[PDB]
Amino acid sequence: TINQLEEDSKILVLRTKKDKTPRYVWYNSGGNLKCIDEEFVKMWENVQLPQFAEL
Amino acid sequence: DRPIDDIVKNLLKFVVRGFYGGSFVLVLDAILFHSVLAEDDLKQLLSINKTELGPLIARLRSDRLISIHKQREYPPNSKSVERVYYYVKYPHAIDAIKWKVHQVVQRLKDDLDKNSEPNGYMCPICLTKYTQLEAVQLLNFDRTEFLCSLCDEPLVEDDSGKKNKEKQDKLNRLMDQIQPIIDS
Amino acid sequence: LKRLIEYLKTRMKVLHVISETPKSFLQHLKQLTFIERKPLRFCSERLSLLVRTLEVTEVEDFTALKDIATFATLISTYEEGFLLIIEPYEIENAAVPNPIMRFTCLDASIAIKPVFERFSSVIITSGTISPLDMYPRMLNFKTVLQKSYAMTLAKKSFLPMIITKGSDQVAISSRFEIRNDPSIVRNYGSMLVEFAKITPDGMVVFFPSYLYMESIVSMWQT
Amino acid sequence: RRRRLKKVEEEENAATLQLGQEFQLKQINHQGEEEELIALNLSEARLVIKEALVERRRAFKRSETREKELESIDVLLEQTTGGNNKDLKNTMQYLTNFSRFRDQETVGAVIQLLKSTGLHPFEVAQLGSLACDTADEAKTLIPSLNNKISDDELERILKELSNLETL
Amino acid sequence: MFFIKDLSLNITLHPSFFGPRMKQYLKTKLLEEVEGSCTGKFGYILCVLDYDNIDIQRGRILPTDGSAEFNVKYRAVVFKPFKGEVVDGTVVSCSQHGFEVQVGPMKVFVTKHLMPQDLTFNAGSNPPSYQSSEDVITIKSRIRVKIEGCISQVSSIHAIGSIKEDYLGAI
Amino acid sequence: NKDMCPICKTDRYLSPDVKFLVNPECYHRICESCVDRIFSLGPAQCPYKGCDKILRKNKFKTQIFDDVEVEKEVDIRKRVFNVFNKTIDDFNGDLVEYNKYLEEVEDIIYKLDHGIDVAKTEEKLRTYEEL
Ligand SMILES: [Zn+2]
Ligand SMILES: [Zn+2]
Ligand SMILES: [Zn+2]
Repeated sequence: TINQLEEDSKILVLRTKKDKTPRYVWYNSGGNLKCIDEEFVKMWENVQLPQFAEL
Repeated sequence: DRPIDDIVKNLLKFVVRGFYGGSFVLVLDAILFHSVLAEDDLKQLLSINKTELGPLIARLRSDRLISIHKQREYPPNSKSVERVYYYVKYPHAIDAIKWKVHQVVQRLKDDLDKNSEPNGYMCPICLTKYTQLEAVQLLNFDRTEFLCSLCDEPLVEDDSGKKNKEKQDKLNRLMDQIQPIIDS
Repeated sequence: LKRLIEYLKTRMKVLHVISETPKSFLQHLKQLTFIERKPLRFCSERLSLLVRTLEVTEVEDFTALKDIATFATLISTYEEGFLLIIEPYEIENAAVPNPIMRFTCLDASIAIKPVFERFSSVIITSGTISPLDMYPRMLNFKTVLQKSYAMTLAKKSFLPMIITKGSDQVAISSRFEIRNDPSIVRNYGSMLVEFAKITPDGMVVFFPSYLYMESIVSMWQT
Repeated sequence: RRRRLKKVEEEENAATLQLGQEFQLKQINHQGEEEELIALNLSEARLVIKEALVERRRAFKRSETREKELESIDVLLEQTTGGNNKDLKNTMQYLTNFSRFRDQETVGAVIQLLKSTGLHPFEVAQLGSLACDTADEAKTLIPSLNNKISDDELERILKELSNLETL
Repeated sequence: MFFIKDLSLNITLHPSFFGPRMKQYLKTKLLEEVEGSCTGKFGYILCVLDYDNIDIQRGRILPTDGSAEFNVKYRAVVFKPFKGEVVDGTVVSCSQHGFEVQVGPMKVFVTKHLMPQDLTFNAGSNPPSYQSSEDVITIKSRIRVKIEGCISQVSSIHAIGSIKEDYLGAI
Repeated sequence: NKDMCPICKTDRYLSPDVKFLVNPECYHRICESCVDRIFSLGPAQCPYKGCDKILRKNKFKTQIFDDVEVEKEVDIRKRVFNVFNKTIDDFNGDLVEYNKYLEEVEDIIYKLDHGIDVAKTEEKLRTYEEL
């Protein structure tokens, strides 16, 4: 039930790196979790900050 | 509460759900729920190891979705440590979101423009590229094939221009996905 | 009509004040839209005929078309004594700009000239028309006699008084930029209080503008 | 003289009239004074090169149809100059093929007709070189001519260039 | 395009040519080192103008080589291509990568990506050519082409052509 | 959309460099960056889906009016009135004949706008501008 709630994006849960075992569930106050594709995620990852006070 | 606070909370939630993993979502949602949150507070709520929150907090600070305070107090047992507080700076965070998505759009335009100049060629033996401008310095005496300057091998065709429509489609799929971000 | 309205929409997207003649407006409209003055002069009549034989039940959508036809006929048949003012800001207090287009009649004698051409005997009359020689110049008409009567009274029935300062000799004025001056507002309030105490039945207080009255009454209540 | 690196500059493009810092409109000659940049059309270049070759043949001695023109300039070339004349032979052949005007009076008429316009030397040499027909074709062949010459003036000057075209 | 420019060259004379006709030897080495020589700074230099009066000043002896260095200033006709410039020419070679057009002393290679899509290679023809629905481009064919790219080395210049714009192509 | 360029998918908000470039043959909300990316190398077909008209780079211009139909109507009106410029002086004061000429001009402008008789009206326009 936690699983289909997770792909329904109704709850938030973290899983272990060895296996996808739910241990602690929260409420998804935001929207759906898979809106942004993974290559856009890395494409977002590709950029960085020069400094602080200019912006 | 305040409607602009609701909008910036949903914007931070959307960007952490989109460009970041589930543990990042949990940490930033905890920051948005409890306004300030120390390291033991994140540990108590999320059951997350110090080494596990390491990359999470490092990424969130390097993107300025959360910021840190280095205040130490004086507890009655006098076992004081320089604890750290994690909270959110709303204007710096939203300005970081604008700058990141804006310049991401900018060099996506740069990448599709670089695709939009014609493809040129590349030598499979030496794994070096040679555009059309300098391939004509490397054409043969038979005036048929471009020969490599080092390998002396006929140049093969690249694919910078066959994927221009694919890059345009990827740009479109980025934009319709980030429409809530621009509306916020 | 649609291309005229679109030309008006293009004309209102100007970030500064335009003060232009109807002849210049017609020349610009002709060079950018190919609309002449003569088809514009029949615009209201043509719209009325078209609406009549369309026999429409609802005209709430066509009220703005009446506005456009009225504007077109006015700015087409009138070129001297009129002026078009395009303002990027209708009000300066608003955050978002709201453009406005005003076709204004600068000559008050234009609307009254056919009256004096038609009627032989006109008696311009007012209780408080002064100065009398201003009006035969300001409106182009000739007057056979202009006079103001002095009322004969056994006792002086009315007391006109000009108060230039408060009770404590602080000067009083109603110019719009110092309307928030506490001394002047307090002096006006004290004046109104004393006059309300010593006036038996009624008392009418006239203010230079509604915004001035709103501000000074609100801070009087404060 | 300043010693800045000044490595940033715009790419040399014919449409923007950027021909490089040493193909500017003013050129300091060997006598020291400034002079307008001498830009030649194809027929003008052919006549200047032929005049130089016959003057050099005169100096060496003292010290028309396409078929006869090609052999005459070939004998002139081999009589005048010595080695490494592949490039010069190709220029001579190219100019005698694509030479719009034959003689000095017609070509000088082209220079004075284009100097009546008061236009850029690159642009007038392009007009004298390209065998254009219409004004819009001239504008799309030379993007440098945009917002420079009116359409009626362009079409008439190309009309008498078409009239001056011979053989 | 063809230009006329003031040019200066440092030329080296071997000591064997230190005779009474050293100026004549200087002018002849100016000829067979400048005429037809390609430089990327000043374009293809074709012919030397004003041969009767060529500016030759005093020539410095090199302190180790022993040869004389003359800074000769002269007038010459040059040919420098530029990006975005329309020139006419004739095709001299064809291939599946493209075809070269001969303008002046320079071969401009037009790639196969820079023709209209109706125009296709035909290697079965002798010579191999490019054929379309309305025209054919072969060897020794008059053709108008726009140069949209130029590379210039110290001693070589190569250009890229395209005929995808309207009112270009064969004449 | 009236705010963003659908071809390059850029909002006016984050990218203020987009402009209201259209073409007389097909009126498309397309930006200057898209125009310079596509049509600078050569003429091409309309990048918006469902349209494949050939069009040139030098024919692009900015749209004056907000309505596409009004913009194309005034452009067609210009393309008619450039060769049709008879006035009351050309008709020698014949007011009814001048009115009938204005009727014919508005008829052919409406026909070119709606494409109902585009071939015959184009033929008539050509054989009347040849004189
Ligand atoms: Zn290689
Ligand atoms: Zn665009
Ligand atoms: Zn289209």
